[PDB]
Amino acid sequence: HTDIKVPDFSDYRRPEVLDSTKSSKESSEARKGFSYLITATTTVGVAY
Amino acid sequence: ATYAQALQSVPETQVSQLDNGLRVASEQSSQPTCTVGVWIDAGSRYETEKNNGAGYFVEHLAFKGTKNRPGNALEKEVESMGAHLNAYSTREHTAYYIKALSKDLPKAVELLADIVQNCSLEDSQIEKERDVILQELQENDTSMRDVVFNYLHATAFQGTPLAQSVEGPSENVRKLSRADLTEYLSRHYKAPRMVLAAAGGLEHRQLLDLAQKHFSGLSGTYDEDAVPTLTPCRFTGSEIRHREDGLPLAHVAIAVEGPGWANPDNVALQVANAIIGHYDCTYGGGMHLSSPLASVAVTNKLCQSFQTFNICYADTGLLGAHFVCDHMSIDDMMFVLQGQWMRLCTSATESEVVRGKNLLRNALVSHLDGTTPVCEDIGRSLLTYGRRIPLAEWESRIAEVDARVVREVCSKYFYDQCPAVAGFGPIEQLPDYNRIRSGMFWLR
Amino acid sequence: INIRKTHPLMKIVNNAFIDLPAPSNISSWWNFGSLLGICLILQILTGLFLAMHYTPDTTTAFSSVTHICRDVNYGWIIRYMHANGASMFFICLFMHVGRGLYYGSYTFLETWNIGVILLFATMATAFMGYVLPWGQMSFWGATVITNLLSAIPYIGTNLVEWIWGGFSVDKATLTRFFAFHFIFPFIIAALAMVHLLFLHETGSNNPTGIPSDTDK
Amino acid sequence: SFPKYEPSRLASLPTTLDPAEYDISSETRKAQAERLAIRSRLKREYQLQYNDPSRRGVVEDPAL
Amino acid sequence: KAVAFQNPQAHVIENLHAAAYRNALANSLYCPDYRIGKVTPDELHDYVQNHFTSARMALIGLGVSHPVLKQVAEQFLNIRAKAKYRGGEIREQNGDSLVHAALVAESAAIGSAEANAFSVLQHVLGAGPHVKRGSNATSSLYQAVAKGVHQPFDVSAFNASYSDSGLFGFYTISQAASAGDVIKAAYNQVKTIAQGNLSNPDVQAAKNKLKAGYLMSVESSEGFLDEVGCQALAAGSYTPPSTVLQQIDAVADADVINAAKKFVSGRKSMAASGNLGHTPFIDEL
Amino acid sequence: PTLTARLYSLLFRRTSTFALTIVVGALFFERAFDQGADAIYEHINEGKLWKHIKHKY
Ligand code: HEM
Ligand code: HEM
Repeated sequence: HTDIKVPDFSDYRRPEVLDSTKSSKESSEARKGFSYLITATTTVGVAY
Repeated sequence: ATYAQALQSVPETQVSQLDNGLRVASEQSSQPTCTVGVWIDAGSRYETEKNNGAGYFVEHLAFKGTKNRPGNALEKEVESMGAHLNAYSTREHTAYYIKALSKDLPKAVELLADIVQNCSLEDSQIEKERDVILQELQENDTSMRDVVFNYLHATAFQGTPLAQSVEGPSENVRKLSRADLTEYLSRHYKAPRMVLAAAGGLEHRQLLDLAQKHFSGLSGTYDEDAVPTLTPCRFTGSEIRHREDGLPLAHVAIAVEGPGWANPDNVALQVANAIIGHYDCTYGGGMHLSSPLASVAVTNKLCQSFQTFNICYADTGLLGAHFVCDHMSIDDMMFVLQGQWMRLCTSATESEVVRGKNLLRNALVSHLDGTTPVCEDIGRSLLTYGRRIPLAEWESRIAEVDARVVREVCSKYFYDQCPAVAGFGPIEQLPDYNRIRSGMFWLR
Repeated sequence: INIRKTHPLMKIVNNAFIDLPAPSNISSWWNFGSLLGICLILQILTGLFLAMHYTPDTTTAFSSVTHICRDVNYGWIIRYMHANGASMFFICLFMHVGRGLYYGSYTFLETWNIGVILLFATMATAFMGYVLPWGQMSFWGATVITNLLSAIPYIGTNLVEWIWGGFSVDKATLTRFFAFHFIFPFIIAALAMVHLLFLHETGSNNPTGIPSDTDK
Repeated sequence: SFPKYEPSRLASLPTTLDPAEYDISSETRKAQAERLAIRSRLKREYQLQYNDPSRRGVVEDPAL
Repeated sequence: KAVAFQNPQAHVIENLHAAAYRNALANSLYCPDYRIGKVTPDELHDYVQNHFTSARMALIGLGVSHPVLKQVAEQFLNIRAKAKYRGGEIREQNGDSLVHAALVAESAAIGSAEANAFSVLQHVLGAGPHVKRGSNATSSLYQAVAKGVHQPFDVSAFNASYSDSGLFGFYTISQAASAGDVIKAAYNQVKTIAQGNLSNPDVQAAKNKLKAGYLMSVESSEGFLDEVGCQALAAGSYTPPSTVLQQIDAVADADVINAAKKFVSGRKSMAASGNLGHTPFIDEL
Repeated sequence: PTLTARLYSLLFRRTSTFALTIVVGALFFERAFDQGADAIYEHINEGKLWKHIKHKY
């Protein structure tokens, strides 16, 4: 059962997270903020 | 009385440096029983794909005969003087240690040196131990908690070699050659990285002299400077769900980022996991436990068990929770566990932090008793931290942590993070990933 | 544990609109149920503001509709939104009917019967509301369709005299149709809840018609 | 102290901060040995057919 | 009860104790199968008022001082048989592809040099594997059956010492259709050991084995607590462990072959469990 | 990109802070966008409305 490996998502990953060697702590706030900023602009339009 | 003054009545571990580069360290404590061990930084993280599971195989063939005392004479001397041989290996550490008596110390160190630096492999040995590891994998496919931890590391460290298993996949096990074994032995059983440490009733001079008379002559130079070097990897956050309904109970492991080692957030998150902690279904006082997760889970009959816990590796790790529960109970147990995490994130009071301090101190002192766990304390201390940390230091770091810093740290490392869910069993009711993430950040 | 599965209103709502196990491969055409619902409640709202500005009599009807479309501000978009909302209602409705015919979702029997009752109800509502403006096309469409109801022998003539409220198309016919164009969409909303009830009981339907109870 | 030098299609990645150069496995030693061997043999053939005192024409590279 | 008994060895040891004595030591630690939901608290009140008296109690303190302990003892705690051997067997046909067979005679009570002879004897015979993934170069029973049967098996001796009686024997885990070979091979080994074929450096090796085990039960404060309390109730008098080891290794193989001669002389009792299609009863031995 | 990261750290961490953020954003963009929309509508005619010839009389 130890032979469970993931198929690699290199086609799907974001350009900050295509590096499978750099850490993903200092890459977190910008990515989450960009997604939430799209949600915020949507919410602004709906509230208008 | 005077608990801090009683903590100053604890001996100190002598640290010395054998001329090959070897870290030796001793804690002369007050007992006739000794534990002498070797901690080696050769886990599974330092491997290729084709060297996967070579280290587990080495540890099998670590005790099965050498070029010096061939075949079984090692075991015969162990059972001659009544030695207690033991070994384990993790993804980041590998240790061999011996529980024995105050007087067989030169002969025990001779045994341990002949284990490490003169390990030799043979064809009957490699064939029979390949069959043995096929038996061990085929009979530990059903060790369920082990399968859950395998899935969790595999899904949280995708691509990087940290996702390798401790045993390796079957098709790297059934085709290893002696040459790759010799390469692994050559490239990771090196003098400066490893620690000889003893704990018991014995003086440091004796240990230093015996290490001088035996460990003078292992290693110190690499095969044309092919230096293994750490890579601080990346925590993905995902879910792998193994739907297999013909099982009685369902296992969930949920995990987030590890803080690392040297940061004090290590200690503060260990306080948070002292608050959350562990329940097993066989307790008394079930309706009245102070841990709120277990109180709600018992009164509403949610889970068989949980352990809510920490794991750290070099600049990384898995901070998380494990719970086992019935296939019609996973969702509400999940909900109450995220409720406990977020209640600690935004609304951490003072008395619960005091309870965390009591639990963590008692667990730390109760963990550091008995000669062999104290020797394991010293081994993992001088490997990772590079020093035996004293326990007055732990007292200082506990007393320098209050409710404010705890809710700061849990607001940093938990609140709206990207989790990893490794679920195994009957988990069709186990909620989809988006509602886990929507349950993380909470508007109320 | 959780208020979302203890409070009894939210028990029904959590087992209806939150934790509803739909299948995973819904295509574009299953949005039209929600679209029919949203068109319906927007119809109810725009009609409510229309009912606040309208005087229903054959002397006064066209005067009042003109009054709404001029003087009461934004009532021009309220009127036009009600009319074209009925139009989009029937476009979405024929799409939803065509989907239910096409993907083999018509096996769900009593759901489908409730559907046909809903279809007649929407047709009656649209007919009576289209009588309401009391113009030329309104008037002659009304007279044509009522004598079409009179085509059935021996009771249908008197039935048509009965639904007139007169011997022709009179003021009484106008207020009868005002009252029923008001009161039928509430019946439509309640029967929509019944439609959704039987659908939640029996189970939804994937595009491929495969029994899709493994990938919710 | 530094945002770790994102590369481009123009900015070459320099020799120092690879950071693949510090994970020397035995395969990289094997590859560097064989690559030096290939360069050795090609400079040998080239130098012998470069220093012939009778060789009038050009050395006529098959690579170009 | 279910959580504890999911290991097979709890059922095996309990069916051996229900096979061991004809009397109250055959009662389990655990509640029996049917009493769950039948017993009242009045037995509990009576049981505390006749067994939790001040005359029956050992209070041990570690980390405390003496007079604090003594004073709180003096303020609160001033508030106030002969099991027979049985003979026989219990077969537990269950079917887990694991024959579990424990074979036990009656040996000796606690606190005798005879009991020390039985202890050094069972370390001669077989015990817990001192090498992880080991091969047991010294456990002679494992030697004799590894000579005999080339399969997954495991053989270990067994001592249940009590204040009045005691149990000696061994314990075997094997496959279903190969268990008879294992039990016969191990028993013929015990015969040729109890004949007197047991040598002096093996005696010294087992002396060091028992000395190692006894010093290594009392490493931390928990095993230290265990030893001191069970002594201070069982005897009422502390003894240092060093002179305990002195009293241990004062014996020789005289009492060892006398006691093994008693065991082969002893009327056997046993308990088997599992898929038992090829299991020796008693009579095949 | 850190300008979006520091925007996350300032205005997207908390809930009520996020709500007050979209309040201020919707109000200011409402004002300026209605001004721009009316400007585009007058620009696309510039000679047809009632306002300019009503004040030039
Ligand atoms: C109960 C809620 C409703 C009320 C109170 C209501 C009220 C009205 C009123 C007062 C009118 C006359 C206004 C006018 O025709 O200019 C009207 C017209 C009309 N209504 Fe409704 N209505 C309602 C629901 C609906 C629904 C559900 C439909 C069908 C989708 C509908 C279809 C129509 C149509 C087709 C007209 C004629 C539009 C026109 O000729 O201008 N109404 N309604
Ligand atoms: C009053 C107008 C109607 C409304 C508001 C309405 C509303 C809905 C809604 C909300 C759904 C669920 C949509 C989904 O699950 O994707 C639905 C499903 C369905 N409706 Fe209706 N419906 C109406 C009329 C009808 C009619 C006339 C029929 C035909 C008899 C019909 C047949 C169905 C069927 C077969 C489904 C199941 C869809 C599937 O799982 O494939 N409905 N309806």
